[PDB]
Amino acid sequence: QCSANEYFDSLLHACIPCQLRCSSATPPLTCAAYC
Amino acid sequence: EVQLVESGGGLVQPGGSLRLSCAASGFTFSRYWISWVRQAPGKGLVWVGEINPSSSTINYAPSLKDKFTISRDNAKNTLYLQMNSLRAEDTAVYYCASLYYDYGDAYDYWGQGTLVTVSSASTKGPSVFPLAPSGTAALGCLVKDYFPEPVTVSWNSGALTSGVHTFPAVLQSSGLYSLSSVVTVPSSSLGTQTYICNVNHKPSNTKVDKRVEP
Amino acid sequence: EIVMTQSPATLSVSPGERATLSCKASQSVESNVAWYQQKPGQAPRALIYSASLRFSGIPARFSGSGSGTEFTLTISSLQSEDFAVYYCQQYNNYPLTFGAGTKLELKRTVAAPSVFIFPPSDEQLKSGTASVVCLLNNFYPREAKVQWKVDNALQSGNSQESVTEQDSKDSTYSLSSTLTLSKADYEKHKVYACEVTHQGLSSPVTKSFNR
Ligand SMILES: [Cu+2]
Ligand SMILES: [Cu+2]
Repeated sequence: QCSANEYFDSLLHACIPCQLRCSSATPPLTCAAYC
Repeated sequence: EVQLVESGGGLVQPGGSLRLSCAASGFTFSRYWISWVRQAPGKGLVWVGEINPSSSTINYAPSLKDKFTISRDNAKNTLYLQMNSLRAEDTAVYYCASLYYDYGDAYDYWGQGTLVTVSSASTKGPSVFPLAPSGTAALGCLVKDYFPEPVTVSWNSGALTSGVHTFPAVLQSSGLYSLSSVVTVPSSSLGTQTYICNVNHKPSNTKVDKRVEP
Repeated sequence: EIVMTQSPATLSVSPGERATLSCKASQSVESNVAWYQQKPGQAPRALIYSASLRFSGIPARFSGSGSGTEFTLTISSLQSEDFAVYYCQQYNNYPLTFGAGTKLELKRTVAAPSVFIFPPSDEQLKSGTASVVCLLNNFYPREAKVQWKVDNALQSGNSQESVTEQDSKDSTYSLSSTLTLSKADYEKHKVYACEVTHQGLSSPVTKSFNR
């Protein structure tokens, strides 16, 4: 369960911000709305 | 300082069991995932399994379903690995590790690993033999025939490290390991200095201090 | 499982230059690849966790990229402390699978080996075994030949050899070749030579001894 500005990374088992992926290469499919 | 000290683990014939402990201290062990990873001698890494904080979701590796069992005790801030019915393919250095993402940054901490040797061969200590000193000279120290690993070698209780080279162990056709430790010293430093190679073998619990001279 | 194909197996490059590794995935794992560093004797050290996102305390020179089935870690400007093994890992699908692992070595000036040969000690003769050792210390690169010739008889199949990793200071290798023989066979031949051929030797250097 992550907010609308975060995706879940199974390696760290924690919600990672989308900003770190939006402004950097192709973000995950779930962050396309936050960019 | 964060730490993940790993105890337990050593030698055991096939089919036997062996429990491992991975004690933590320095970070909230009870709020992160902690996993296991083995590394067979001279090979890559292998994901054994992981476990969540509340122990409500344990993910193993299919090929190792029945062998290993993972559990944790948050009260003692320690992870466990209960290995059952192992084989020679299950020999490796078992590391524990924990990854998380707090404070806005991603971290990762590892234990120092512990060697687990699965084999039916019996423990034997090394048989030390000197190497005859041949404008730079050279002498050594043959550590032949010993099981299991490892074996440590130093010169003069650690008072000689310039040019010392201890080569990795190599398993002979007899299932036993053998390595050499050589050193480069001035040619004229023979009739004036004394050179000793002290070999230790914690498994066999041996200790050989051999003097090398022409 | 998902096979992560990581090439090249070994890469030789000098500090300050560039290094780009590759890791191909058996099947699309999306952006869920990591990158670790492991040095001889220590545990792995993670560097990337989302194919580009870096861990804490990891210099900015480490740059990871790629998605789907092809990922590449780029070490822009190399440093002495950055020469080690590097793995790739996927965690999009269980179980988590690693890569074979590339190893970085420090490309330095060529160095010829200092050959030595140690006849078997009289202590070992009582055991009934014979181990004729031949040392090749201080040479770059690691690609060196070390043959045996018992009375000009080029041996084969009865001589192993291990090697040390790159030295901290001079980043030079050291090789030992052990010819294992029987006590009876050792005392029915007199010459035990060790022919060394390396890039740093115009002609194959050789040194032997008489029993
Ligand atoms: Cu040396
Ligand atoms: Cu013969």
